[PDB]
Amino acid sequence: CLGTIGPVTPLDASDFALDIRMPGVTPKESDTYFCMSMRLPVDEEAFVIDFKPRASMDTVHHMLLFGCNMPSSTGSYWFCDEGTCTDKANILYAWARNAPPTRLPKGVGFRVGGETGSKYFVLQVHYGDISAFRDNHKDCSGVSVHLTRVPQPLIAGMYLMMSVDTVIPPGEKVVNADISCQYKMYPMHVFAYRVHTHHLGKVVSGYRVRNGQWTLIGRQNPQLPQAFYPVEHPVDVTFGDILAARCVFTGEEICNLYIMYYMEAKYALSFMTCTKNVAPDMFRTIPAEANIPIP
Ligand SMILES: [Cu+2]
Ligand SMILES: [Cu+2]
Ligand SMILES: [Cu+2]
Ligand SMILES: [Cu+2]
Repeated sequence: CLGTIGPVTPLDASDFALDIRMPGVTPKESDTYFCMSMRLPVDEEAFVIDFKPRASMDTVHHMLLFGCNMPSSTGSYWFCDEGTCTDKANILYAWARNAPPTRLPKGVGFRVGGETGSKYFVLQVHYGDISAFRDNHKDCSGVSVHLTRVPQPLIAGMYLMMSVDTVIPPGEKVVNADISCQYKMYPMHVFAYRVHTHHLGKVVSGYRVRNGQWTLIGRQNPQLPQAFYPVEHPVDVTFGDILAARCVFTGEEICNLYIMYYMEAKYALSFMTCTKNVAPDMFRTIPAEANIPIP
């Protein structure tokens, strides 16, 4: 794993690869999350245009890569339940064993560095079940990243919808957490999504609503591989639209929908969020499919 090629590998006059890999780490308990950081080598703005997972296709179940400015630690590596970043950890990439890859569409890149872009990458690697006879070989799992200083026409970002707090009342088998915001920027084109709960989430769905008509962004059971699922055909969201989501919870709290989009570079923002339910009555009209469980 260790056996080396430099952290930075120039590719042509304006592109370089960044190899982001665990520094020969040895998981000891099943189910461990290890984190590392890597500063961008350039101070000027640059664009992330591709990723390649380099996962121990023995023990690694999951990887996440975040962009942020303040990694939770300055150590060679650390344990993620002490944090990923102290500031907002902007998710850029997810990999899970046996999930579909989700690729950056051509002409799309995440904008990093420069004035307002992320200064660091933070890698999180989830090691699952190990054995107690493991020879303490080292693991250097991670991700290789393709960066260019060539301006991309389309800039990728994340629209994070979060529920802020419903409670699961006593005597409840089903609870809906609803989230909705108006959209008032230049168009975004949603091309992947990821859902996240901890309370036994049943199904999480996100929609664009335009003139009262709902268009599915994506729906998934939150209990399975939390990578990014591709949107069958990218959904454009424009000024006047409402983003809406419903998390369906069972008795026997947090619901996040991460919506990965691109925007025209001239008009792009790298992140947006909704933590409100501005149009709660609209949910009376929500498609029935939003309440159908995904076992
Ligand atoms: Cu995992
Ligand atoms: Cu969580
Ligand atoms: Cu709960
Ligand atoms: Cu089709």
